[PDB]
Amino acid sequence: ATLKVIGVGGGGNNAVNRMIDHGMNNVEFIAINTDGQALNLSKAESKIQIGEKLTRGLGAGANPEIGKKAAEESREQIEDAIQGADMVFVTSGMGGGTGTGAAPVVAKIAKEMGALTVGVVTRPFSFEGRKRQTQAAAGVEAMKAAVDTLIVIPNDRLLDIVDKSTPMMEAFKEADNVLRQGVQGISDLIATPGLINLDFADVKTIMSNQGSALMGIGVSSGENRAVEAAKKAISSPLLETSIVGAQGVLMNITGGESLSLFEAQEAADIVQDAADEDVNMIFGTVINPELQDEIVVTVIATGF
Ligand SMILES: [Ca+2]
Repeated sequence: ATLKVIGVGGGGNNAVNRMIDHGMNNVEFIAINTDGQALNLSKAESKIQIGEKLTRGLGAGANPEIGKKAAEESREQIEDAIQGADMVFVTSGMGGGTGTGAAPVVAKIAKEMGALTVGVVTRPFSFEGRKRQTQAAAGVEAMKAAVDTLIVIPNDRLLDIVDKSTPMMEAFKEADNVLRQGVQGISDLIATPGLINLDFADVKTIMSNQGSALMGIGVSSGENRAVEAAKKAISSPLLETSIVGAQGVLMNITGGESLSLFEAQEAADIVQDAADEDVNMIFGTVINPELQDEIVVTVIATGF
């Protein structure tokens, strides 16, 4: 299966840049923007400049209707850049002009090309004011009607994981992990045969036409590794949608040869009880003999 990550507008393109520098295998990156200066600095292999005539190579100036229209007018270049993708991740900041207006169009186009379409977007900081927050909300609602699943990261949550001195760049790297480990987690599932297998058709069943979603990875070792890794997978400090209320779950456990049946049940029960609901689970297990005492739990939850 072909996975693509599409950054749209300034925020999304920076997050794509950071992920490219972090280093990501078997994934194609597309950078889409009106801003010609930021595109030139993008590390993505595929770059699409939209709205050249509209903005003369600048950003959309916090006007989301210009973002929308720039993407509508370049829909055939966007189609060509997406063609062949089984799964597309569309990431952008909501609140401004290009991301807020263009991202829902890009996602709509991706979905009617037949790709599984996931959105990962941000809401602006409260200090940016009410109007910015309101434009962002319209953007999230537009995104929600265009994608298969939506992950929303409110930027105000970044204030929950920093101390007074944490560099702004470091804060953003933490927000990046959500998209990056979700992408990496799915990429690993697709490629890796399991003792209890999960493949792309399982990802499609749990994500298709679901609305809100959560994606998480948890790694742990030692005494209560299964339970701790599972708790870390569903921990949502940055997430708008927590695990509570999930009706559909894809869950994978990867461990070494010592991975116990009893442990797998423990981890699966954590996910069942945290959701505080009957969860309808697709469950998988990988035995990676290269691992030692490390356990890795991957969770994708939808159906809210
Ligand atoms: Ca697999």
